[PDB]
Amino acid sequence: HILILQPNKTFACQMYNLLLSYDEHQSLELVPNHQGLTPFKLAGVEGNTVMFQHLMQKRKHVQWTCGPLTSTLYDLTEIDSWGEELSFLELVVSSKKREARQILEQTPVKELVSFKWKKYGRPYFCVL
Amino acid sequence: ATTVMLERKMPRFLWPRSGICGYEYGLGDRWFLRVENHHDQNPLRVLRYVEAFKHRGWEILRRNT
Amino acid sequence: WEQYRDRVNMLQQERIRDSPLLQAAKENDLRLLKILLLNQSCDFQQRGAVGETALHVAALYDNLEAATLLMEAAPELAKEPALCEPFVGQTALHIAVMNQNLNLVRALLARGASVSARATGAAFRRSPHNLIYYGEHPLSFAACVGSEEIVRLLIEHGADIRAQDSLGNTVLHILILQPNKTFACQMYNLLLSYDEHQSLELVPNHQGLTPFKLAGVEGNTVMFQHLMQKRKHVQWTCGPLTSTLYDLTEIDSWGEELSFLELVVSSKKREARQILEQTPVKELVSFKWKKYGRPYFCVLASLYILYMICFTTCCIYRPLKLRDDNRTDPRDITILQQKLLQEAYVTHQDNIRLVGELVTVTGAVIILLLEIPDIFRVGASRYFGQTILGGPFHVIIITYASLVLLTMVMRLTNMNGEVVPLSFALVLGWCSVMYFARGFQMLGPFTIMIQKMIFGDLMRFCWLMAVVILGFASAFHITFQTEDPNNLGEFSDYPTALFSTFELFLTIIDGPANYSVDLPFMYCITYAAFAIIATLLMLNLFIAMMGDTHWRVAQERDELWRAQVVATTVMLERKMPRFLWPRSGICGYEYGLGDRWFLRVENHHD
Amino acid sequence: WEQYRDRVNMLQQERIRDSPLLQAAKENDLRLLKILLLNQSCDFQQRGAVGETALHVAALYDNLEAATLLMEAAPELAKEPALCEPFVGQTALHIAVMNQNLNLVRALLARGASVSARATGAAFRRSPHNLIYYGEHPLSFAACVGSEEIVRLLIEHGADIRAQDSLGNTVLHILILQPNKTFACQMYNLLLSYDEHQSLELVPNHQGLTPFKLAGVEGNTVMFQHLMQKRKHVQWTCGPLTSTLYDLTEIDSWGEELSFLELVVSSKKREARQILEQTPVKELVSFKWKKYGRPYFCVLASLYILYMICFTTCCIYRPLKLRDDNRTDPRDITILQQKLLQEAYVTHQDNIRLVGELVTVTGAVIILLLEIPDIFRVGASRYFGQTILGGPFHVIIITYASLVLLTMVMRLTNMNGEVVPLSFALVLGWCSVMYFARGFQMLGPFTIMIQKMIFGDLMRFCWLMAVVILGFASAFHITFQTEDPNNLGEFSDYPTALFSTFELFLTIIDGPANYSVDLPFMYCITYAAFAIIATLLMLNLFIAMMGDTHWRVAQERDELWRAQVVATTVMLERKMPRFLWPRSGICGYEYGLGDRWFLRVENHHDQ
Amino acid sequence: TEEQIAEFKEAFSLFDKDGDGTITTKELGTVMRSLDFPEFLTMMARKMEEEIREAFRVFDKDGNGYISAAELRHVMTNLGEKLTDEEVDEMIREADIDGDGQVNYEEFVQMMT
Ligand SMILES: [Ca+2]
Ligand SMILES: [Ca+2]
Ligand SMILES: [Ca+2]
Repeated sequence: HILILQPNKTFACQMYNLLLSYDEHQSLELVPNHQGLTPFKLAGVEGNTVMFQHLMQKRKHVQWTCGPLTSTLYDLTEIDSWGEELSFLELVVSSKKREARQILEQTPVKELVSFKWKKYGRPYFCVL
Repeated sequence: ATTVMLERKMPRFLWPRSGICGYEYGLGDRWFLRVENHHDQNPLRVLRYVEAFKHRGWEILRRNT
Repeated sequence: WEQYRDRVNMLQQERIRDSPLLQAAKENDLRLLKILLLNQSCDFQQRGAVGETALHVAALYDNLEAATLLMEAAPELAKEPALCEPFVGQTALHIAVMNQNLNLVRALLARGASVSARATGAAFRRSPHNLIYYGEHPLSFAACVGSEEIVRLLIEHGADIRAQDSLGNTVLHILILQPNKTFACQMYNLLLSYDEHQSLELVPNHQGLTPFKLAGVEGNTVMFQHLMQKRKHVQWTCGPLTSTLYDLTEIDSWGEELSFLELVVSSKKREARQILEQTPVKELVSFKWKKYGRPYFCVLASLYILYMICFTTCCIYRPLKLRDDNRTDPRDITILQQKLLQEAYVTHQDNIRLVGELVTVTGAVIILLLEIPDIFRVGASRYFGQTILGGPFHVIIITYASLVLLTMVMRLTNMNGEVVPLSFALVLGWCSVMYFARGFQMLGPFTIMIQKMIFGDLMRFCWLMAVVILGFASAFHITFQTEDPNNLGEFSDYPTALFSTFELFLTIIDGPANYSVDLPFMYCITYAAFAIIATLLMLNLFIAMMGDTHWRVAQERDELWRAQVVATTVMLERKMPRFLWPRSGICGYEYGLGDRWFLRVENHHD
Repeated sequence: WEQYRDRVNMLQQERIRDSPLLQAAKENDLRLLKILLLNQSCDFQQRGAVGETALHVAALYDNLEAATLLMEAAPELAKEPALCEPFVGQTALHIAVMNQNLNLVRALLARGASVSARATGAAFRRSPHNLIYYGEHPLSFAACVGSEEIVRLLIEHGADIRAQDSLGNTVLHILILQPNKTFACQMYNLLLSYDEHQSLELVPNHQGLTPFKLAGVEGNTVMFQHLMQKRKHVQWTCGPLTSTLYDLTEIDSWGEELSFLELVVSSKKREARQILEQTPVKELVSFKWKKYGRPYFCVLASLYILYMICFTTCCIYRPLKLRDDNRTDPRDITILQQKLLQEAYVTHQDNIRLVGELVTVTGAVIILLLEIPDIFRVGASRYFGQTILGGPFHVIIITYASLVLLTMVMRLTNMNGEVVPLSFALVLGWCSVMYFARGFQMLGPFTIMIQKMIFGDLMRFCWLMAVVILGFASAFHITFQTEDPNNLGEFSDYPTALFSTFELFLTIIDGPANYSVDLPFMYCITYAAFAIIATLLMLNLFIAMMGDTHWRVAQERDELWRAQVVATTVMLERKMPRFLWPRSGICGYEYGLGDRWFLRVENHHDQ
Repeated sequence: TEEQIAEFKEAFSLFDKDGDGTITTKELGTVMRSLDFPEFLTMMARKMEEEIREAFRVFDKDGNGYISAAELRHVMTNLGEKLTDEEVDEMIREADIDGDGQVNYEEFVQMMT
């Protein structure tokens, strides 16, 4: 949590991945604070997008390369939190800090919410 | 924000939850998103690293420094 | 669609997860692969369950050693394309060409996999769904990947340069349809050198488009001028300067039906307006407009103005009569009446009015007889959207001609209410002149600026205007529905009230008050609220946003107008007869060159 | 013309293609050239159809060994000029100069061709048809191409520097008339050193232009300051600073009618307008304006202000008369009447207004007498050209003076309609103040922005206006003809409806309405459509286009207004009597320097 | 240093095809035909002003070591001089040598000097 709360450094992110390597073991990442915040959600509401995509690095899985183009898949498990009451996305968009609006432009989430809009939200909004 | 508001408040009957049911594909209870990209192949970024492996605003920006 | 594509891709990954033969193939676990090859009962005809083969898998994962171990037991799979639905003609040759592994390609040719095997899958298609289009035959893949030695080897082992595709494409076409590289120019010159010889450049596509015309419509201008360099002929240098000449033979195509120039200027792609800035066509259109086009356009517009004023004075002296009946009614003033047609045609003044009307209708019919067969040639939706061609100016004039045709029919049936379509067609014919306002230099870009602007943000002002006045007009009609209309005015019923608010929003009419009589308590507050929210608030925002938009498009509109004038030029040279249009060029048959027109040009170098 | 050049070039190239001797010449077919030279019977004096030497062809294509074989065979072809219409005196000498083959030039001079031959063809002309002009001489061509050793060899073999072409081109003049090269300064210095002698710079052209005046009217300010470097004279340096002095004798143009500085400001080129920024001239015009120009301008402005008021109060008291007849008619108001002449002048007040009119007319006639002889001296189309001069300002004061001269005769003839020229002359003569705005510092560039803008985009708005407003006026007259005109107003007939649309277009008059009586059903839609296209749409677009062009233009007017004041200054000091204008300069004849006027100037700077 | 290792971070990601965190010879082999990260950081370490470093740090808003056009436009609007958006892209075309739509410290310092 305090590695998140920092002027953002890949220099610090090496220490982050280092301490994650020194995690020698339940999952340590699943800890909330007194406010109930996982460091995933803390980084999301903080929007340190370098730290966010480094957090996203192990979330990837590639599938195949094909000359100049390459397919992959993401795990959208922790990004949804539909089972929770506090969704990740509303937690992002409801914030006092400004630059959290930048984390909307991440390569997992952008096309996802755009697709979910253009299939669903625009006809319902127009008919309403 | 408008989207996630209406998608919180409207009932679930109109909406299958998005994602890819990997349990159908034996991945099991975790939903995914496949995406691809075509990139360019700039040689110059590769050349030096593999080799190691072997005008108005510009003036004022100089004045601001 | 795309969802179907990703679903069947994930199912393909399931099927590659299924069989341990293919799984050990993509893993390259050659110790276990020796066990599988030692197994007789391991069937080697087992293909990928969704339409692929094991050699395709080894070609994907580049496990060439495993591929060599596969090729002894089943070399016939090297010659086999598989039966997937988007991937129906695909062979491992295409993947090996793509991944640039010359030893793998050489081993495939060692088994003798046929180069002439062509691959036309559903994903192998020019599509917005498809991200990359690379052509059909493996030569196209070798060209777009740019491997020199591979396509050299293909030449050595077959692979005819004359290659005909679905949509009639050739290697030249897919070289044109390409994100531009200077390396593509080298590949182009290479295969042009390896061409033996009619000439291969002469062939069009299935649509009937030569690669010269394809390069013209696509505007890869480096490739364009580089292709022009072969036709460039220099004559002599002296001192600082150099006289050269060009063969303008293929650039005119006056003998053809569809010229190069009308092809280029009629395109949905934007960057083609840049390609007219190349030197020989620039000099050509400059010479051609400067010699003839501007006086013809001036005299045509002059005769149109002379038609319009005669139409106007025809519209002045309509035959009228005193109103016969009595009104029996205050708030009723209607003192005039139409004449009958037998009543009208009575005087010498009526005779000259009638011959002026005859002039108007015989000028009306020729507009239809001019432009109606032009509409069937091109797509009408393509015809109206092109602001460079003046499609919206064509929108007005056909309605003008229709209404002026209709009003005479309304007259001949003794039908009333012709004043309304006359009032329509009058102002439409007067606003018709802005098409002909193009021709001046000072006048040109201004009207296409305002034509951009009226489509630009006028609706953004208009919709908000409608809803806010729909609020306040109803508020005013409620707050004035109790008292004497003889003193208040404008708010008798709702339809005059909304029009009153429309008049008084724009500040055209002064605010309503009588200071003799008394006034209700709320209207002060409501009217002041309307005044602050409407008059100065966002009217000024319209000014500011207008200024920013003009500030941004101030660069682009001149670039548009330069294309607009030569579009006008090629239009008028299409429709005018040819004795008014002599041949622009240099008949080299006079000079023994023979049946070709050239253009000499010079300058000193910089 | 330009088209004819294409035909003659291609026909010449065809005749190049025709002669196989010329084919082997242009292609250096030296085996076949020895074969053709083995033929005695071959004519070797073959010339092209436009008239050319085979040596000219070989010099064009630099086949110099074939040229040596030809001069060995026939040297007499080397001394032949071209007989072309565009090329009436062209030799291989000019070609070998411009293509710079020094050994070939040495071979040409080895045969001894005359350097002083004159190639004065039609394409050798300062023309927009011609690309780059240089003049005639081979010396000029060696100078403009900048080869030292060629023109050194020319000096070694005669080739006198003192020469002249058509229009008085001398070598220094055409060196000035060049695009900027660093080598031009060096070659200028070289030929200046090689001049050995009145001086050679003293000669003007046929037009009467010394090369210093040519550099002034062109404004090649690097060449100007390098020429001025000789005119500089340092006096002393000490510490970080340096006092020096300049000779302003050359910059004066004292005894001439053709003054230098007015010749500078009377130019079409903008870049010569830059040359005011040089160090002697800026100090001189600043000193001369500051000591004399501003108060002399202000006193004359005050006098003209006082002159306008007498004409004003003269125009106030016209002789009037009660109307004799009876109009007997509604829409007829003619209650006053013009007064007769002999009826008028009877009081002391009549004498007052009479002498007040006499002041105006005697001012007007001397305005004419001052204005007229300026026109014949200068180009009249030029006189109305430059806004620095204020030509269109001069037009309206000419017309004002003309009308106020004219209006006396209608009184002298007792002609009716006396107000008709008078009101026009009044409103035009009040606009005669805008020239004086350039005298004030804060007021100067503002009115030239206005004068730029009224020619700039006002016509773009005006030509768009008339069509749309005419169509709507026609629609309004053929929607209000059905109705009683007393109750509607503004639309009785066609001219008043046409004018009424112009009235309420620019919101001068509130929109027409009636409460007691109803309206035509069609009128609402028409007027609403006119309102939405009219007010907020295109007027506001004119505002935005005004604002966009304001920022883009707004820089240059400052330099332009600073350019205006010195033309104002020289025109002011030129026409005044001489005792009000003393001699600027420093009379060093008192000081043993002798009859020359200098200017001391110093500058602290960094080292 | 931190922008320097930001260059090697995306470089190592360009070498790492499967994204496993290593560079194998097969990943190296696919590079040659087109012609760990602390292992890569150590290997490139032997191969390798204050105000400029201070200038870049206030410029790069997110601290990714790469200034975008929108970051530049936000600085250009913070400068106070009006410019349209096309010439801002030309400014990227002026500085981006290898063509990534980005500028590093090294493309920045060659522009300033
Ligand atoms: Ca790896
Ligand atoms: Ca950034
Ligand atoms: Ca870069």
